[PDB]
Amino acid sequence: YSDNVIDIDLSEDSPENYLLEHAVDGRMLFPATGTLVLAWKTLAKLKGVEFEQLGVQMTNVQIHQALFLNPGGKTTVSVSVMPITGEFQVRDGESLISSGVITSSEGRLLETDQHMKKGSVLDGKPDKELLFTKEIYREFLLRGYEYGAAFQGIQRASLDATDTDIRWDGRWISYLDTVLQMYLLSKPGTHQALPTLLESVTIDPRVHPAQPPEGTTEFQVLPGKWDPVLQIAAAGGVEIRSCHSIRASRRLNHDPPILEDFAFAPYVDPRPSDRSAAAVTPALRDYADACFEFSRQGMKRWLENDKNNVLPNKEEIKEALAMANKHANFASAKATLEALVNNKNGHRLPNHGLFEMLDIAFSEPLEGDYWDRLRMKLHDVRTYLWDDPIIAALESPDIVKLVMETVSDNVNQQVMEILEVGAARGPYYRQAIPKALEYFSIKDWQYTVADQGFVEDAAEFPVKMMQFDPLDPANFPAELTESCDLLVLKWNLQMQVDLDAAITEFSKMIKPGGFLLVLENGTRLSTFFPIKAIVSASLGGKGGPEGDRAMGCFYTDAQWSALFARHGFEQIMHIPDGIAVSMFLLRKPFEPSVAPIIINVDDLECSWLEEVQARCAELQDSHKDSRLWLVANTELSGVLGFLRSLVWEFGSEKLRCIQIDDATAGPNPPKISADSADFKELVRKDLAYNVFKNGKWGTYRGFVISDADRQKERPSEYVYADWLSAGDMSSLRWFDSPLKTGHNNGMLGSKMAHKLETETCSVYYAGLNLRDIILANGTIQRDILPEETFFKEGVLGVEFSGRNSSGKRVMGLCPPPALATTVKCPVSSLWSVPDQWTLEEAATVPLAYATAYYCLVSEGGVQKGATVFIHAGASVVGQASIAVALSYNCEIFTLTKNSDETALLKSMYPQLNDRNFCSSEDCSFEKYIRKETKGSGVDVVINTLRGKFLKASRRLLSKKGKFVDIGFKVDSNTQIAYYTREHPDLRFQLDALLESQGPEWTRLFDLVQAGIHSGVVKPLKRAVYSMDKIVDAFKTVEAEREAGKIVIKIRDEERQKVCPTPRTSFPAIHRTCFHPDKSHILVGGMGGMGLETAHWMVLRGAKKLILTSRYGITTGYQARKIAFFKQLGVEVEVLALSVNTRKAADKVFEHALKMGPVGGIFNMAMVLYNDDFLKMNREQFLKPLESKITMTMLLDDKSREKPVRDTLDHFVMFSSLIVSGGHLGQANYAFGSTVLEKICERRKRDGLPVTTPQWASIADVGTVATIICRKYPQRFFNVLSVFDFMMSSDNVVTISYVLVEKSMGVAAGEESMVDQVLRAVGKVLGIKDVSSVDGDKEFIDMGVDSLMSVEIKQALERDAGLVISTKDTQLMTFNTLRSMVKG
Ligand SMILES: NC(=O)C1=CN([C@@H]2O[C@H](COP(=O)(O)OP(=O)(O)OC[C@H]3O[C@@H](n4cnc5c(N)ncnc54)[C@H](OP(=O)(O)O)[C@@H]3O)[C@@H](O)[C@H]2O)C=CC1
Ligand SMILES: *P(=O)(O)OCC(C)(C)[C@@H](O)C(=O)NCCC(=O)NCCSC(C)=O
Repeated sequence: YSDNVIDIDLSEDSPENYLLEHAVDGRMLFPATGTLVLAWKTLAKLKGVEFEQLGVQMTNVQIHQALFLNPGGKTTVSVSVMPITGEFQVRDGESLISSGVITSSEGRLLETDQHMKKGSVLDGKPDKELLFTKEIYREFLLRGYEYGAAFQGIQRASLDATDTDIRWDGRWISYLDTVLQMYLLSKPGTHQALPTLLESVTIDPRVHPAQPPEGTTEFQVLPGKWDPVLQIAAAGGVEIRSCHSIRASRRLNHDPPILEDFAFAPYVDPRPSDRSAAAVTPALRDYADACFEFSRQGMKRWLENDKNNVLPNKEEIKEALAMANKHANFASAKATLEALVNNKNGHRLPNHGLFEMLDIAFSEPLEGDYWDRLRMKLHDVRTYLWDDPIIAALESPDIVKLVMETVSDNVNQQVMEILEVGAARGPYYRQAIPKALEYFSIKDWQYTVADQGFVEDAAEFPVKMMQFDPLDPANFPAELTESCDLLVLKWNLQMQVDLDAAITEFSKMIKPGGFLLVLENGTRLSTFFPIKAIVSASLGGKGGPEGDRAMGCFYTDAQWSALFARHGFEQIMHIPDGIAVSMFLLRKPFEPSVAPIIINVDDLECSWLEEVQARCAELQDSHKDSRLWLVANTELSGVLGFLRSLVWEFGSEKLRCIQIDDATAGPNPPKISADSADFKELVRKDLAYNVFKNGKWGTYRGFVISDADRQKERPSEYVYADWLSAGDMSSLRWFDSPLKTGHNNGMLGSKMAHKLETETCSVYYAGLNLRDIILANGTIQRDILPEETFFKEGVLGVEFSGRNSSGKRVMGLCPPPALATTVKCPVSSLWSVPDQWTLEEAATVPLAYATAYYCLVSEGGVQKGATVFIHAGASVVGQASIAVALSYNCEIFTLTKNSDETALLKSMYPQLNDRNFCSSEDCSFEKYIRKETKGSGVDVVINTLRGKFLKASRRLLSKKGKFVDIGFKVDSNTQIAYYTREHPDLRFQLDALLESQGPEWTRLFDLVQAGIHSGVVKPLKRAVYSMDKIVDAFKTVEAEREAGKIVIKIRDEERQKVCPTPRTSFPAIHRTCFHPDKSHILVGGMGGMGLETAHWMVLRGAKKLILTSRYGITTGYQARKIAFFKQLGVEVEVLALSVNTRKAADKVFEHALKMGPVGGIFNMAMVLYNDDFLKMNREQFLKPLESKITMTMLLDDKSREKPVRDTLDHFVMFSSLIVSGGHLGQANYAFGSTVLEKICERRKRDGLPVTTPQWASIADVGTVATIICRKYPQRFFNVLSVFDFMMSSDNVVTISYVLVEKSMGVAAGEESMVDQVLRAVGKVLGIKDVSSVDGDKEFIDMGVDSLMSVEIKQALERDAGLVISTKDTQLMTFNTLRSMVKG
C-alpha cells in the first residue's frame, strides 16, 4: 500500500537528460507529446497496470503553457486523472500546462491499419527521390525546431513526406514527437508553428514492438504514414489525428547583427563628399558661428566689468579679442543661441554644450574667490565640452573606426597597444572604445590611460590606469619606452611648454612602426579660450620656429604640420575638420635597406601565381626591411582581399598593396613603377593597403550602419500598414506596397483558383474595424483568417473609400490589406458613393452595414415585426444592426455601457425609447427582456459579449430563434466546437465571402445597394486620424472609450467629383518586392542559400524562377523544394549548365526571356578549394574563380545589353567577409570574391542596379552544415531580414556579421538574487543589457508577447518565490520588478 507528482531529472547522466535535445529557437521547451506520456503513465497507475500494457486514447488534448526545462535542474509537475470519466490535468502548481480527456480501453482503438504494416515502402528508390535524416531536419532547423540526435527519429522519407521510416529506440516521449514531426513535415512553410491542440491521440502498446533489447545499438525502424484525407499521422502503434498550431514569433538566439558599408575613404584632406570627412552640417556651422559671437562679446564684457581685477590671464584674454577681431549685444547673443536651443524644427543638434559652459563661465559673478571657485563649476560640467557637436565632428563613428582599424592593419603584432597620455583633460577612450575597438574580432587590443591622477570617468571602461606626469618631459617613466603601437594626444601637445622636447620623448615611447594620433585646436582659436585660461594654471607655453603659440598654448593647424614635418614625421592622415579641432595621424618614416620587390597582379587569369608564390616563399628568410609589393593598375583586381588572406599565413610584416582605380583616377594617374616619385612616397609611409580612388590615396573600410537606419522612412508612391513585431500595436508602420509592380503579393495556392475581376482604386479614407485591432494586438493569429490571405503582405483593413481607375468615387470591401493607398477591389464588392456623401462618410458605411445585413437578414432571417436583441448597441456594427432592424419594423433591445451611449443612440434613432435599452454591466437584461416580450423570446440575437452574457442571451432565444455570434475572443471550449463542426464560425465570414464573392456575397451586395437607395444605410459618426497617427487610432479602437467609427485619412478629397488622383509619395519603410510578370535568374540557386532565398522571393512576388546548377536536381531536398514551388504556382525551371562561356550565358537568358522579361540576376554559385597558398597550382587556384569571375562578368555583360538592361530590377552578387577580414587557406577564394565586388562597384558607377551582400557565416543552411573568427553564425530568418534591407539601399557592398561579444566571455560578477533574475528576465525580452533600458517603461511598451510572458512568470517561480499573473507582466515595469523580489 495530486494523483501523481512527477519529477524530470535534467542532470548529467539522468535517463531523462535527452529532453534537453528538444529546443525551439534556443529555448528548451517541454514536448507537447510529453503530456500524453505523463497522462498515460498516470492512468496506468490509477488502473494498477504497467503503462506499457495499457491501451489509451486521449482526445481533445490542449496545451495552455509550456514548461521551461533547464540544464542541471529539476522541474516538477503534478498529473491528476479523474477516475471514472477520464479527465486529466498536468498542472504545475496553480498554472495549467495541459489538459484533455484520457480514456483507457481494451478492444481495438487504432483507426488506421498502419499498425500491421511490417516492411518499409522506401526501398529501391533513387537517392534523389528520398529525404534522409540530414535533409529532413535541415527543413525543421530553418523554422526554429532544433532537435538533437535523440529526437531525430525519422531516418528516411519520401519527397511528399507521406511515407517515412521512424526509429524505435524505446523512449516514448521521443517516439511520439517523431510521429508528430510527420504532421509538421506535411505543411511546408517558413513560420514557426507551436502545437496547441491534438484532437485525438491513440497509443496502443499491445500492437507496438517491445522495448529494445538492453544494450541495443541498431534500433529497428518502423514504417510511418501520413494520411491527408483524415489528417492522421500513424506509425507503429501510435496515431495522432488532427493537430493544430499557432504562429509564434521567431526569437533571435544571438545579438543583433552588425551591418556595415564597405566603402573607400581617403587618408588626407577628405572632401565633403568623402566618408572620412568631418560631419559638419550647415546647422553645426551656424552653431559654431553662434558660439563664436557669444564667446567674443563675453570676452569683451569680461574686460570692462572686471573692475576688481579678479580675472586671471587678463593679458591673454585681451589677446583673444585681438585675434577674434583680426579673424572676423551680449543679450542678443543669448537670444540667438537660445533660439537655436529652444527650436524644435527637426534640424536640431544633439546637444548644445559649449554654449552652456561658456554661459556658466560668463554668468558667474565677478567677486572674491573666483579662480578656484569657478574651476569647480566647470570641472563639474566638463562633460559638456566632451559631448558637444563642435568637438564630436572629428570623433564620429566613421572617422574613429578609420583611425583604429587602419592602424590595426599595419600593426604586425597580435595585441594592439594604445596609450592615451592625458586622459583627464581630453578623453579619447570614451570614443575609441565604444565606436571602433569594440568591433575588433581578429586583433586584440590593450588600452592604457595616463594622467597626473586617477581618471574617474575611466572607471567603467576596460582600460589600465597609469600614474605619471604627462606635462613634464625628461621625467616620463622610462618603462614606457617602446610600450605602445598607438599614442593618443587629445589636447595634450598644446599644454607642454616645450613641444620640441615634448614629442622627442614621446617619439621614444612609440614602437618601431607605431603611430601618433594628435587632436588639437587649429582654427577659430578664440572660441574655446574663455574656458582655457581659467582652467590651465601655467599658461606659459613657449613658441618656436613655426611661430609663437597663439595666446600661450595653441598652434595653427598649418603650423602643427610644420612642427611634425620638421621633426621627421610622415602625415598618414590629416583630416582637417574645418570648424575647430584638427586630427593628425603620424608615423616615423621608413628608410628601406633593400630595394622593394614589385609584382604586377592586374591579370585576372592568374598568370602571376608562380612569381607571387616564389617570392612569398622567400619572405621569412630575408632582412626585416624586405617587402613584397603586389601592385595593380586596374579597377578590376582582387589584390585587396588576396593580400588580406596572405597576411593570415605570412604576417603583415612583409606584405604591402597598391591598387589604382582607373575609372576614378584624377587627371594625373599615379605612375607607380619601381623607382618612381609617387611610389617612393608610399614606401616611406609603408602602409599595408594603398588605394588610389576618387583622386586621392585611401583605404577600404567597413563603416557601421546605425540601428535606426534600418527603419528609416523614405517617400514611396504605394504603401500599406503592417507591424514590425507581431502582437504589438505600437509597432505599426507603413511599408512599401507590392502594388508598385501592379499586382498584389499572395497569389499562390488557393488565391490562384478564384480569378476574380479587380479594379485598381486609389484609397482616400480607410475604416478601422474591431477585426483589425484583434489581429494587430495578437489576440488572434493571422492563420484563423481565410486561407487565401496566408501569403498576403498584410491582413489589416478591409473597407475603404476612394476613386477607381476612371476617377469615379467608389467605396467597398476588399480582401486585405485595404489599409493602404492603393487596392485591387473586386468589381462585385464596389458600391458607388452617392453624390451627397463626402468620401469621409462613405468610409464608415460598407462593412458596418454589410455585417448588419448578414447577421439579421442572411443568417438570422429576420422577419417584419420580429424581436431582435443586439449586443453593444454603441458599436459600429451595433449601430448598423439597429438601423437595419428598424427599417424591418422590429422591436429592438440593446445593451449600452453607460448613459452617454444611450443618449447617442436615442438621438441617432428617434424611434427608440428608454424602454428599448438595458445595461451591459450586469446580466439583468434577461429578466427585463423576457418580461417585456411576454415570454416569447427574441427571434434573432446578434451576440458579441462572452461568458455569462452569452448563456443568458441563448436562454432568451425563441422556439425558432437564431443565435448569431460575432465575438472574436472566443473561449477554448468554443474554439474546439468550431474545429469539430459542432457550431459554425461566423466571426470571419465577411472575410471568407469577400475572397470568393459568390451567390452568398451578391445577396449582401444587393441588400446594401438597395439600403443606400432607400435611405436606411446612413453614414455613422466618425473620428478622422492622419496616416502618421495610425498607432494612436488603433489604441482608440481597442479602448472603446467612446462610440464611433475610426477612419484613417490617406489623401485629401478634391473639390471635383470625377477627377484623376494626383501622384504623391508617402513616407514608408522598405519592403523588397519582385515583379510577378518578370523572370528571375538564380545562378547557383540550387544550393543551401539559394533554395531558401528563392523561397523568400516567391513569398515576395516572384513567380518565374530559373535555377541553374552544374548538375541540376541531385538530392531529395532539392527535388522536394522545387516540387513545393511548382505546387504553389511558381513557374520553376532547373537548367543543368554552368554559365562560363557566352553560349552558356545565351542559353540561360533564352529560357529566362521565354518565361518573361528578365527582372533579376542572382549569383550564389560557389566552389571552394581550401589549402596552403604555396601548395596551390594554377588549376587549383582558379577553382573558385569560375563562379565569381568567369560567371559575374558574363552575367554583367548580358545585364548591360537590350532588352535586359531596361527590364532588369535587381543584380545581386553574394560575397563573403573574406574580402574585409581575410581568412586562412582560402587565398583563391579571397581573390575571386574581391574581383566580384570590384565588378559590382563598376556597375554602381554606371548607375545600374547592384547589391553585394557580404556575409560572415550563415547557420541554418550552407557550408556550415560554429564560432569562426569569434563570429557567431546568423540564423537564416535574420539573414533574410537584413538581406531585405540590403536590396533597398543605395550602398553597393554591405557587411553583415554577428559578434560573440565585446569581452563578455570570461567576465561576470553577479551574486544577489535581486540581480540574478534581472538578467534572466531581461534576456527573455531580448535586452542584452538590462540596466540600459528605462526603469519605468512598461513591458508591453517593449512588446512583451505570450510565451515571453509565460517564460517571465515561470522564470520568477523557478528563480524566486514570486507568483505573478500575465496580466501584470504586461504592465509591470523594471523598478516595480526589482521591488517585488526584495519583498
Ligand atoms: N557560410 C555560408 O553559407 C556563406 C555563404 N556565402 C556565399 O553564399 C553563397 C552560397 O552559399 P552556399 O549556397 O552555402 O554554397 P553551397 O556550396 O551551399 O551551394 C553552392 C552552389 O553553387 C552551385 N554552383 C557552383 N559552381 C557553379 C557553377 N559554375 N554554375 C552553377 N552553379 C554552380 C552548386 O551547385 P552543384 O552543387 O549542383 O554544382 C552549389 O549548389 C556562396 O556564393 C558563398 O560565397 C558567403 C559567406 C558565407
Ligand atoms: P500567446 O499567443 O497567448 O501564447 C500562447 C502559448 C503560450 C503559445 C500557448 O498557447 C502554447 O501553445 N504554448 C506552447 C505549447 C507547447 O508546449 N509547445 C512545445 C511542444 S511542440 C514543438 C514542436 O514545439
